[PDB]
Amino acid sequence: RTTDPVRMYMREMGTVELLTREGEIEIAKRIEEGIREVMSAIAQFPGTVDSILADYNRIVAEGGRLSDVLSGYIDPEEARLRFTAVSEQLDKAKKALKQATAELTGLAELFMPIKLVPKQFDALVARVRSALEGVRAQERAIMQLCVRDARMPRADFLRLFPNHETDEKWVDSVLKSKPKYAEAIERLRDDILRNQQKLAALESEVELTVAEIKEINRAMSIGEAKARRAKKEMVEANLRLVISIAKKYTNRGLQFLDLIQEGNIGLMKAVDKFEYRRGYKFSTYATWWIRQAITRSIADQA
Amino acid sequence: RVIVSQLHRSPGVFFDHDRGKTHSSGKLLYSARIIPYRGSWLDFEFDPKDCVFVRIDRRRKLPASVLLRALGYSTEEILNAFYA
Amino acid sequence: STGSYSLVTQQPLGGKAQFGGQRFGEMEVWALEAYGAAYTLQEMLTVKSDDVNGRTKMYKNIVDGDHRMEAGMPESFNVLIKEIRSLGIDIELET
Amino acid sequence: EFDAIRIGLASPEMIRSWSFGEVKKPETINYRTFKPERDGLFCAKIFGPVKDYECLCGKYKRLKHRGVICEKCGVEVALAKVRRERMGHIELASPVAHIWFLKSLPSRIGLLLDMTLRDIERVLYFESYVVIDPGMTTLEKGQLLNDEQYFEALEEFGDDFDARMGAEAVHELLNAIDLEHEIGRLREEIPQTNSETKIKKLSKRLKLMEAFQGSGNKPEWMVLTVLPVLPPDLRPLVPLDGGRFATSDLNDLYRRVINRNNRLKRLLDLAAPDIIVRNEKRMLQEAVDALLDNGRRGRAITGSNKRPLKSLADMIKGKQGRFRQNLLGKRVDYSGRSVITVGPTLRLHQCGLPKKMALELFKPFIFGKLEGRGMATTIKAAKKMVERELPEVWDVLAEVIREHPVLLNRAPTLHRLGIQAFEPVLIEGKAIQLHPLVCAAYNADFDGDQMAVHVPLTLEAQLEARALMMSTNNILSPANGEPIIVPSQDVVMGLYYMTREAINAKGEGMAFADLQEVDRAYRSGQASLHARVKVRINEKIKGEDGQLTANTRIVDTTVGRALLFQVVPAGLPFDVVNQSMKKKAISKLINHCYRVVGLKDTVIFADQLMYTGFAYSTISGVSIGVNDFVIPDEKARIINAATDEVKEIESQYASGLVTQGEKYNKVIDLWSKANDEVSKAMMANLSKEKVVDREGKEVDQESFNSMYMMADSGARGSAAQIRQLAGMRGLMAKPDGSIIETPITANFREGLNVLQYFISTHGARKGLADTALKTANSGYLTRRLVDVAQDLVVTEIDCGTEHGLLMSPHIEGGDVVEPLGERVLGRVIARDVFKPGSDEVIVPAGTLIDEKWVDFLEVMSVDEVVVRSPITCETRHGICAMCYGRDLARGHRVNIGEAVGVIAAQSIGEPGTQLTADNVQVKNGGTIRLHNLKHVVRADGALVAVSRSGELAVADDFGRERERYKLPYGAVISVKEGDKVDPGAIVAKWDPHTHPIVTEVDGTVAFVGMEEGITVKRQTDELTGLTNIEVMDPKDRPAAGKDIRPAVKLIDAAGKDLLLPGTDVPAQYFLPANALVNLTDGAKVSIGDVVARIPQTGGLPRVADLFEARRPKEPSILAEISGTISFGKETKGKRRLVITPNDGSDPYEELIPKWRHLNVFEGEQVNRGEVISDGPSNPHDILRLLGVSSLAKYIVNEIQDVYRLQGVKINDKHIETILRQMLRKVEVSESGDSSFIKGDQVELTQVLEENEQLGTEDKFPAKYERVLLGITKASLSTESFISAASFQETTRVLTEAAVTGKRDFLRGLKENVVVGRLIPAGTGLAYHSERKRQRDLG
DNA sequence: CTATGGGACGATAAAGGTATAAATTCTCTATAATGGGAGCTGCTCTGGCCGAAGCCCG
RNA sequence: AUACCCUCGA
DNA sequence: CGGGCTTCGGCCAGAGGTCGAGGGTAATAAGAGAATTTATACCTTTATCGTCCCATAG
Ligand SMILES: [Mg+2]
Repeated sequence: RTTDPVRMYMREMGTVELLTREGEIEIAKRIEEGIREVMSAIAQFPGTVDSILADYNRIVAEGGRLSDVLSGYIDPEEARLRFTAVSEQLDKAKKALKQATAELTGLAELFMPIKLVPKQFDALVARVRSALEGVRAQERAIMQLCVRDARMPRADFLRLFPNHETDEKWVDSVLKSKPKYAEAIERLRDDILRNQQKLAALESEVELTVAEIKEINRAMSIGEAKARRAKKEMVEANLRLVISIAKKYTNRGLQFLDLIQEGNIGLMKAVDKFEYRRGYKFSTYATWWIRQAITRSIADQA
Repeated sequence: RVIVSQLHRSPGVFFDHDRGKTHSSGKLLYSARIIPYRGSWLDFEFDPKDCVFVRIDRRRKLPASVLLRALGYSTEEILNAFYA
Repeated sequence: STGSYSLVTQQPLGGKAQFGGQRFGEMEVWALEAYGAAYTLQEMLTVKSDDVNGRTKMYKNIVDGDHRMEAGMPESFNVLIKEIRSLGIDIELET
Repeated sequence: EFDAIRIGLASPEMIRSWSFGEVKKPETINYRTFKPERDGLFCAKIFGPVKDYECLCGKYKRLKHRGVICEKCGVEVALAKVRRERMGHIELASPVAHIWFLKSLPSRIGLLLDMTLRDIERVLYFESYVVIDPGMTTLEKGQLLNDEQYFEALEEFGDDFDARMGAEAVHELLNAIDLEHEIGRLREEIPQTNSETKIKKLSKRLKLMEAFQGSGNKPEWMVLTVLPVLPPDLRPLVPLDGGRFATSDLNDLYRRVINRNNRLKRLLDLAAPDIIVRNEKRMLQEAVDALLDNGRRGRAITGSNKRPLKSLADMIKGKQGRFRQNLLGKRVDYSGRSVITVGPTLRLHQCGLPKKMALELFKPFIFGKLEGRGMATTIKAAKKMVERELPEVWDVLAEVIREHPVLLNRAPTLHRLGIQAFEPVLIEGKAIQLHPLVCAAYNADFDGDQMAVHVPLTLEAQLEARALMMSTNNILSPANGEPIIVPSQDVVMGLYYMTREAINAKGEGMAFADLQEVDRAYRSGQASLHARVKVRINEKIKGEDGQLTANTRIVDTTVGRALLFQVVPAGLPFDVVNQSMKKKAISKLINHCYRVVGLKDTVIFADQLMYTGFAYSTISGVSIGVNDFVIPDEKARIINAATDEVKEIESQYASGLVTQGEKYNKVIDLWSKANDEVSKAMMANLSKEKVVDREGKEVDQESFNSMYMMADSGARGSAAQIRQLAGMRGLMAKPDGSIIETPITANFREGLNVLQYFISTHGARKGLADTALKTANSGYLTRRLVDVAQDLVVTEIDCGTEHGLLMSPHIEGGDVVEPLGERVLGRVIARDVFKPGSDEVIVPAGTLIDEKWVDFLEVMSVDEVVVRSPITCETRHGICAMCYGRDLARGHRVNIGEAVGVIAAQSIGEPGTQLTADNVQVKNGGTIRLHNLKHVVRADGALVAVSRSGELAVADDFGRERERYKLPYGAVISVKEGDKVDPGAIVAKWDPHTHPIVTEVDGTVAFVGMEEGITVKRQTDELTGLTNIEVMDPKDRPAAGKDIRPAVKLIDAAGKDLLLPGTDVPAQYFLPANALVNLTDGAKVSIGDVVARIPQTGGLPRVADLFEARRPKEPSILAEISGTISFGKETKGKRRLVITPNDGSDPYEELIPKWRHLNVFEGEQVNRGEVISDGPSNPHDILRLLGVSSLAKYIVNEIQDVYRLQGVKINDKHIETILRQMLRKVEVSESGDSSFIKGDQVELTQVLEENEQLGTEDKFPAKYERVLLGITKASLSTESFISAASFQETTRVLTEAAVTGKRDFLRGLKENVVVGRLIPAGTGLAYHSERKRQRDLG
């Protein structure tokens, strides 16, 4: 029944082990795989690709900088060529909106190697999750309406309604099923139908259906989860490094655990900004960020 | 300012057998204690039921056999060396 | 006679150097309680110390030459109330 | 106004209600601009404005809008005092458990979940999961799961099993308690199990659940999801000079908590891995725990210092442990101190006061008088005059001092006498002049002592000083009616020297017409101060009440006695002053004068006595010189003889004949006898060392040697110290306690050698080291005594009960320790008092016994009387004014509102610093009487008494018992009840040396089962020392002889079976191991013949043990129920002695382990009150078996023995008062209206039973058993929580009050002290009564 | 012939714009660096609290 | 004008 | 022969006089430089409130 928190931190963290630099390369490869998957998913959203074209237009019009948009691949002239190719792919896909699905798959293939600055990443994420939030809010609105007013059963709810959410087929089918609940639904036809009109407007903005958007966002979520798992493995690997470096500043007017936690935050920041093509050991780059975090934490307490 | 000289327990080994109420019995030949100039302090306690327990300065009572074995003495060599 | 008090508990400080007053600790309070003297004890633990609105009013009364001793409530009890509240356990009164 | 302060758990909603903002930033003040920052620990948005009636920007500076908050300045403009009431809150990312409800010894959060504190700690420290909402699954809600276990459970189930970790899991558990269902289930399961431990645990569970249900408290509130922050001035940063800032521990802890909370939110918002998240949650839990308390689990530390940080728990605990230094101590104004100085020109009511101290203390009074007289117009002019010390300011200072008493107290005030009011007189100097006669009460000598002076201000305060605590009012000690303002050393010496007698002196013989002529002759030098003369006097006697008879009489006395009688007031005879006037005689004279003449004449008499004592100790140039220590001449001879004896004994030991162990005792006894003989010779020489000539032939007289006077007068010194000064110092003790084999032969006049000095250093070092620990223990004991007996104040006048304690003179041993007069003086009679012949009422009813009544009782032969005691007086919440008898500080009965409990505690604890066999031989001749004896006559009339309860008394001729002795079992006594036995006779010829077994029946016994080798052994000693058989030990016997026990079957001389009365079974007592049965089996044994014979601290710790009602290591085993005792089966290892009472058989009897020797003999009356095995009694068994009055007598006698050993006299009223306070609680057996077993105040149970009698049913009344609690336990178990919280264990009592939702109605002394209200006792009683009138009656 | 409501008047303070320098927090650096250390040992008792080990026992 | 440490007096 | 059931032994908490008085000691190192917000500073626009001329009701 050890009461020392440092002791149990050592116990819980001590289960994981280090790994040689090829292991770090593999973990960075996993991170790259996840971000490539989520970016390829983003490619299947026309609004996001139009937005990246707009950011490039700012680049050309000097409204954005090279270091504020792109982050290399697996000079702006290669960027010129790649975005001209991606725009031609976009136009040829839009022209024949069957073969359009193959055109978007090629579009995802072409946009797949590209890498961008994290701010645009969060912007793309915000857009896709806002579309998801709108769809989910429409779901909740219709659900609360029908369940709490017409007493319409949850079984037929979760059987017949889902995955369409946009056409009058489900309303008419429930009406033809002829329960008293469908009779009470007739008072709520107007609001549900006008909300589904807004959903249809949102779909026509994105040119895609509910099932398609669900597939893309699910794939993006899987990629984000893969990247998160890779980062978790890497930080659990470098916990030993962070405790070893945190020894330096014990009697600096701050607790040991606060120091190691700040160093942990620094090392997660380092993982967020680490690449394997640098051909370097992790510890060299992690030391700088951990020192920055710990030193800033102690300086803030002066 | 003046540094007043300090008198303290001398480093070495000390044996205590003072009558105590801990055992609530007749008597108990109490622990044998080792005190260094600098380092950890080892105590050789004596359990009420005729057993010897050893604890470091900052630990709980442990049987002396554990320390004897950790020092490298065999579980039978130590018995022959001490009990007979 | 009167002077600066401690900032946390409004009581006179201690020791010739900070002016300061002697303390009617537990034993002297018991001694006053063994006597029937409750008004001097209450004035002693209420007016001579630990009451902001009591000290000034008592000074006024002494200067005008009347001894009324409006009681008030000691500030140390308020400090205790706020500390117990900061310990996350409620305190109130029944009015 | 307000009352009934509540305590409860803090709700998150009410925590929000308390706060005025959300503290979010760790830092406090910007280094560049020195104003508090937004959302910081000092932010103006939350806590208030830095400057009174100001804002952050200065947009509004006017003093008009005191509540409006500006637009740009959201910090509302208000008074600067508001920074003390305003608190904030911190929103925690995750809930954290409260440290107090976790780490208290009974863990409230653990008890509420029926899970051990270890498991909860495992969950909190993120070591194991816990299960919430088990649903339809194998897992249970109380089940804990490890990482692998939880992973397997999740894989197997997949859902329908909510498992969490951390304080979030505990919070999710707490709010799903459903206290109603749990209470119902636990109440249903409470009586199903008959296990005492399990029933106790479930009873505690029920208590907690009902407390939560009734108190409006919610279990989820234990884990706080939001915590407050102290207002900034209560956790201030006091800037160090030089621009540094001193940060309080509270600020550091708050900053740590804020930092960890901010880290938590910003690491969860980015989805950090689970391990680091849980580590951060653990850190936040630890930081909040360290903020709330420290050292319980983690013992958090500060930066660059090994001193731990001070949390809120240590802050509310106060300095000096739990004794609140701010709410009880509370340094005061109008005070000062200085070294004290004896003033011999002071009257008893006044004290000297230095000009500067008086001028500083009374400064506002001087200002007021200056303004009233118009001598000063502005206060600046008044300050200028008072600082210039202009000659006219001394006049106004004299006017303000004339009738304004001041308070003087010593540093340790052990009793109320340690602070008394004096009417100051201006003196020239810097020291406070004290009256010499008040030094004894203050316990203050002039070797460097200091005294604090306080100036009462209100007219109430001045009148209380003059009427209750003026020095003249308190002459008699509150501990005992004996005076305390009595002549001390020097004045006693003067009075003793004045009233001596010389065999031949100048002026002896002639007769004087008046005391005036005696003074005229002495001052003219024609007569010695002590010369046997004749003088006629005019004494006024007060023999008849209201009639003062004056008579003129010629008395043979000395000049000094006649001179001193001129001081004596006009109500006492001259015979009271005709003796040598020793210290005890003078104290008794003052006591008699107080009770005869009055108080004002008594203080005048005391002042006159002090004046004459000083004057005539100055006139007598008494002095100490090297020739005063008279060494006896026979000391050398005695020392040489003892040295020869010890040399002979040492030679004998060298020969080997004498053992070292016996030689040690022999030589110590020899040296002690030699020391006693030397001391006796020295005292006999010194006392009579005066040869004088009386007109020719030489004669002897009492010595005039100065040291002998200093001893005999009692002024200063004792015989034990002259034993060292003029005789051999005697044996001295080694540090181990063993007396050193060689003594110190030399005295202090001769001077000691180096070795003897080293031994005396052993002794003196031991004593001096013991002194400090004695003082500390006495202080702690008196603090506990005061805190346990403070609510007890006289409230009623006559409660009406007629129960009390039978008080008889204490005759333990051959001498009367305390006469009946001293025990019942100042008490009140409980029932009728009768003559030796009944039907004649002597003392009718509750008449307060006074000096006249005690003299009347002495004139008659009253021996045993019953008096009303504070252990009686069953009144509620107080004590009646009768059962507490005469006040001791005053001559009359106590008055309503006297805090006799605090006086009792002070009286007991003040003198703590002074602390650290065969036959009966009648002392004097008296008619012998028997008490509590149950024995039949022997064949020849020996009257052997086998009953253990029994005593022998020798009643005097009048009828009172002059001496009593304890008669043991099997005592042969020449019974002569009514026949006087001469002194020194041996009436009882007991000689146990063994445990004899009497044979109440007769006839030819049948020793059945006596096996020679298995049950008995016919072992005969050398030289035919015994023709008997030794019983074989049960283990030393064979395998079959172990279970066989000898039995002397009861048969008559012809073979007829006989049995003892009451029980059908014969009195066939078994013969156990180590027995002595000399009578042959089958031989007629007489009635009472011995059948079986089986051979067999002090000071402050002892009184503390008695007041705590502790249990020693080996308590005395006592009988449970009276009846027929049996034999204990030793084979099982614990003796089981079943009791079979004749009135009704109760087979229940415990088993006593044979580890301690048991002296119980089977086949006799159990006598529940009696003792089974020796040892110190356990106060409890006495209480629950003998009763309450028996426990009262035992405890009172036990404490009084310890106090009388050092000769300090304390009235028993105080010990009985503390006893009443300890016996204030009773436990219930069969409730019918309450819980089965509960510790409830006897007042509560009595009220409930009285209401139930006139209520629903008649059987609703409850039966309960009285229980005794120690002072440190009785004080903490009071109904009020504020009283207990400021005594000890503040955390435990505060958590208990929080969970129980206690309410404290301020109805005690400490409650009103801490809350600043008038004391419910003394003069505040009227205010409290009026408040009750206005509150209870609408 | 006079006091008072009504309406005209106008000097300025607040409101919003609206940039603009201060200032104050935020983000990076790429050999490698991958379980800490002071922690007392010389109280003393009492008291309570769990937890284990005998002890009846039917 | 806050906490420890040291020393000293009763 | 398992099982309540009493008892005992190890472990932790709490508490240890008061009031002085004096003295002393109290806690450190990334630069660059980019970026974002905020207090400042000048200026115009609208309302507000101090202000007085004027017709009129008695
Ligand atoms: Mg002294």
